[PDB]
Amino acid sequence: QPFVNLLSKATYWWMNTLIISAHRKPIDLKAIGKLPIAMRAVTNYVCLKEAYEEQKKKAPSIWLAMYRAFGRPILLSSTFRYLADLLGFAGPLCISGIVQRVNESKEFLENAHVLAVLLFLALILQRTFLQASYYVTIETGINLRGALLAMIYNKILRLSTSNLSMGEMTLGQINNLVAIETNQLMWFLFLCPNLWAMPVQIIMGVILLYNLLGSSALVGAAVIVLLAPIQYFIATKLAEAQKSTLDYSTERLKKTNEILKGIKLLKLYAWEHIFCKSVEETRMKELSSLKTFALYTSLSIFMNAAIPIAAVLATFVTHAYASGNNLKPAEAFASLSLFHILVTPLFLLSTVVRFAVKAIISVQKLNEFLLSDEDVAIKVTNGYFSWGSGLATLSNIDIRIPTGQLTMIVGQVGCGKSSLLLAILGEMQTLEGKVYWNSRYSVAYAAQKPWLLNATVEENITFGSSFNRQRYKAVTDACSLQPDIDLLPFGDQTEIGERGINLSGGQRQRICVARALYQNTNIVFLDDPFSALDIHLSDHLMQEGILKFLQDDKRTVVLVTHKLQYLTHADWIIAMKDGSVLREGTLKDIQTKDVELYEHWKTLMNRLRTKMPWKTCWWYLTSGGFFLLFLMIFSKLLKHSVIVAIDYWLATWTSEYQTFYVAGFSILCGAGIFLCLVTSLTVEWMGLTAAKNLHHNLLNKIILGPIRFFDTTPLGLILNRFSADTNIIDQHIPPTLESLTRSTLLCLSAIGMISYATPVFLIALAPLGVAFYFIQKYFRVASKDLQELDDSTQLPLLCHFSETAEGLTTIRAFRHETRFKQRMLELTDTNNIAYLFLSAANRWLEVRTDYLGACIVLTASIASISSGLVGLGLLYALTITNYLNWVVRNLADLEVQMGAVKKVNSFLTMESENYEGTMDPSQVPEHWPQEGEIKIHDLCVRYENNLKPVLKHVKAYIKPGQKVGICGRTGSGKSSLSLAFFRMVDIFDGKIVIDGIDISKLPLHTLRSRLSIILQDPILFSGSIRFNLDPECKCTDDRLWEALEIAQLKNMVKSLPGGLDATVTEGGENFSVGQRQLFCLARAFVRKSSILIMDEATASIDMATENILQKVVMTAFADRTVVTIAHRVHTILTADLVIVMKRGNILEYDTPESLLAQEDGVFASFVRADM
Ligand SMILES: CCOc1cc(CC(=O)N[C@@H](CC(C)C)c2ccccc2N2CCCCC2)ccc1C(=O)O
Ligand SMILES: Nc1ncnc2c1ncn2[C@@H]1O[C@H](COP(=O)(O)OP(=O)(O)OP(=O)(O)O)[C@@H](O)[C@H]1O
Ligand SMILES: Nc1ncnc2c1ncn2[C@@H]1O[C@H](COP(=O)(O)OP(=O)(O)O)[C@@H](O)[C@H]1O
Ligand SMILES: [Mg+2]
Ligand SMILES: [Mg+2]
Repeated sequence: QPFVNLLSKATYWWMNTLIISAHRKPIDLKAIGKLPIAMRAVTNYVCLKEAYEEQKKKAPSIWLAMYRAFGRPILLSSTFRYLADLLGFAGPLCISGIVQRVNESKEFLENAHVLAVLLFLALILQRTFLQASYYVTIETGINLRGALLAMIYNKILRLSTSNLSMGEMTLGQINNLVAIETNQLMWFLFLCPNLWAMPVQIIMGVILLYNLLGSSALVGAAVIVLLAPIQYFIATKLAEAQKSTLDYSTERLKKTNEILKGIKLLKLYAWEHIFCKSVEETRMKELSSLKTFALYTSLSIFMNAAIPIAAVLATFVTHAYASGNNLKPAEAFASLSLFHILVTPLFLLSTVVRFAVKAIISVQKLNEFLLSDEDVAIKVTNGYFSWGSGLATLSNIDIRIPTGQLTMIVGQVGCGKSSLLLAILGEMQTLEGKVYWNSRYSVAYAAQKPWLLNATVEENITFGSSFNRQRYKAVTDACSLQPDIDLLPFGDQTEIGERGINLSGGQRQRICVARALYQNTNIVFLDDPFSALDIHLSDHLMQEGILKFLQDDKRTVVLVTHKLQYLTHADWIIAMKDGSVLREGTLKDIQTKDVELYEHWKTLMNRLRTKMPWKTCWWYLTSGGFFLLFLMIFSKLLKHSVIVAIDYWLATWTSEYQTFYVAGFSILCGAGIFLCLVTSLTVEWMGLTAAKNLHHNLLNKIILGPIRFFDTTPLGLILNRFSADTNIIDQHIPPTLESLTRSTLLCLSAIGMISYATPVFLIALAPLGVAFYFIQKYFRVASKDLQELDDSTQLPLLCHFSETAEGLTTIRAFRHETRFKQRMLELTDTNNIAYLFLSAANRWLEVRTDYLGACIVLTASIASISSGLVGLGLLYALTITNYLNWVVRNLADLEVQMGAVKKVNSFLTMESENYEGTMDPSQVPEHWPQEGEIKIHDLCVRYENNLKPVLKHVKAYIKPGQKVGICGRTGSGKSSLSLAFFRMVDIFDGKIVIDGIDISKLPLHTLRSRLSIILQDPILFSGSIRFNLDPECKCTDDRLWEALEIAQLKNMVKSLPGGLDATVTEGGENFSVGQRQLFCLARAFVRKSSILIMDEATASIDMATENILQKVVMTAFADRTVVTIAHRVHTILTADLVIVMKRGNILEYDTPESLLAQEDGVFASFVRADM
């Protein structure tokens, strides 16, 4: 009975139920059993950590720990591999025996049928052992992958966060370790038994070949063995080319992500075309590298499929012209079978050695990484904290935060404000002075830089807490997100953060503040919650979010803002400057003790089944051009015909049992070499052409789309169309298609030859055909499904790792390390289950196909028994066993990847906007905004069809060169009205007349080129400062410098390294918010347009900076007309005409003095609120 369990485990019957069935119902993690307690990431991690700790006590090297953790399975797998290899070497011997016995006490052992039965049994045993080895090694490799992921995740949680240690590039290295390093180490562990087996297989094969064919065997073995060093050389060249391609791909991906993450600015500036051209240039560089890589892949395939032919040629010619006897058929076919046996190990030994080198470097990298550095609410005495480099960033720190009372700390930009919080949390290094709390309890913390979980908004706000409707609603209302969440595609469940629907900086800050408030933890550390928020939003938030909501819960609050106007509410105040606290006390106490501090603060105030998708497959094939497809298919057909002809020529030559045969064989070998060369070249060329043709139009169409598409569709899918799908099309498909074609042709040729040799074989072909059809049918669905699960469950794993390495401070301030560890384990287990069952399906198919092939070998042999043709048939029967499962697996992979091609193709057909317009090209003036006049008539605007009109028949006219400022409550249509001039939002009724031309009829690019707009949150694109100032590069440097002076950034630019070409980090992160805003103003200036639209430009600007910016703008653009959306009404007091928007209506339209004249005026009330 237990032998039945052993057979079930050897034949992977334990998964037949989930393969034969579960094609009707898709395979889901519910269907797949949870991982056995033995293989869970927890157990593997504890084992590997125990081994590593034993080593560390002995000291530690990761290799010895890995051995002590996963030796026994690897020894078992190597034993299985050796048994499989030895049994497999019984093929050629059996063929030789059968052939010799045919056509005319150990007598029984010589009987032909006995040899046939022995061959069949040996084949089934070899395949069973080989697949058992594969599965044991795969299982051990996946266990190791789980352990390593858990280990590096624990290290990530225990990181240091100092910029000396972590800096900014370290996150990239951490993501690399989680993604590529661990996978490469896992794959080395997958393939390691090859290092044990392949050299021994080569040795045994060459020994048998010598025993069969004297010195000719030595000659052939030398020629063949020359295939290992050549393969290693070509593999090195391929690795170099693929590293270059990877670098160019990462560059292109960063450029694309920048383009489609700030698409609104590009479209408004009409820069989309320039950035797309730059991305296309990077694509051309990537395609040059990819063409080199494809050329070397073609040469690798050529060598793989040719050097064996040259070796056979040398062996047999040397035997013919050296060996006295002729070529007995048995010897010839045994030699051919041995060469077929040795072709795979030699072509793969170079790959396993390269994998071993990559694993050694990966383990060195991991070893390097693991050593990376690591009434009174709170009391600090003689605090002295350092970031790690030994320099005392904070000195003489002594604070006392009252419990249950609001505390605010104030200082200059860069006065040890944000660092003090991290020091309190322990992230900093405590040189001297202990910190004593009421060991620490969880403390809610909203980092200065907002951090967002990729999960939905509801999850981010809740953040692992007991979802309570009342508290959730109260927080969301206090945070002013109730209408903003409704705006997003899903009211309460839309994706957020990287790889989700992008949000404005204000929205991110609001989400983070909501998360901090929602938690029940008593201590709360808020760091610049108002920086991104508008003035109205901040006022609303503090009026009740801080003063009411928190005080209702009697929670200690530590708010870090430079907005002094709210100091009146502070119960305790701490002044920090130059890393030292000026004083700590109440407002009145501080003022009495420090009159100078009060004066400084006042001055600062200044006041069901899915079939194979043939259609997409055919479209991909024809993408290269019908001629290229015809050349590929015809060349492959001719190549395989010539190879079969070589084998048949050998068969006839043996049956003859000489100079006339030598010449024929040599000529056919030459033809085979040439046709292999041609076939490889053509297939790779078709692959390259298809990749280029798809990607070019893909990117062009995506950029040409409409804004709402980016507004709703998550950025994850859009950027996945370029990151993974294009990678698949460029690299994975062409190889898979080539493998499929070659394997199908070889299988068909073998079937044909076997049938020709023994036409009776066709009788047994039918049951074998049916069995193969059923195996193909069931596997091609089970695989597809399991790969779907693997990818869909591997996305969240890397998302979790990335979002953990990001915002360590939040994780360790909430003290939610354990919960995140548990989630990491629960995700890595799921991913490993999916991958493990994918490999189990592969083993299932391989074993069933190997038994099918063993049946084929048995039937072909039995037919042959009842003179060289028998040997030829047996040889091809043996090769069918090798090639059948590869046909099936390549077909499955081709289907899966053509799915990605289909996705890209569907994205290739998308809506757009009528850039052409209708106005006469000659009609437009040379300088259209010459006068700058603006006139409107009953304008009506709606963001999307069937939605509520944002603007309600607003009618307005601006005289040339006038200056008008617009204000109003949030969601009153200010931003939409500003964007109206650019037709970023559809207009139902009314029109906008500028310079006597209705914009509606103008070409979109022409309209959006001659207008200058400054968004609320400034975004600056990576590249040179010149590039940001004018990508078209059509401005003399003098204009750039004049603009920089106008922006007041001339001094900073001069201080820049290159001055005029200083490097700019992605998104303008290099500079400050004020510097970025000034640079955006300069960007607007260079356009030399007469109309400027400032949509809440100075939201993050300070009072003095805002005033100086406004005055310099007015002086510089005195002639030009400007429309400004006022962040604060006080900024637009000196305006020619004032407009206030309320619920999409311009209630007030008159001069600022006239508007202020009205009693209880809305604007007048706003001014009082600001004051
Ligand atoms: C994730 C599973 O991956 C496997 C992993 C294994 C373990 C293994 O010794 N591979 C040998 C192949 C054998 C036939 C020589 C090998 C060696 C060098 C380079 C690639 C490869 N192989 C890479 C995978 C498939 C192509 C040849 C077996 C089989 C598989 C499999 O696909 O089922
Ligand atoms: N994590 C860090 N890595 C490297 N240098 C740091 C780090 N944190 C602080 N510093 C340096 O130590 C000093 C203290 O920073 P401080 O607390 O003043 O930042 P902050 O000005 O409060 O934050 P922000 O300017 O974003 O409001 C600064 O001069 C800063 O450059
Ligand atoms: N992308 C969008 N899709 C649909 N409606 C939008 C979109 N953006 C804004 N709105 C709607 O337009 C109104 C005004 O928004 P907006 O002009 O952006 O802010 P403001 O009120 O500051 O002008 C809001 O009530 C909002 O619901
Ligand atoms: Mg800060
Ligand atoms: Mg707005």
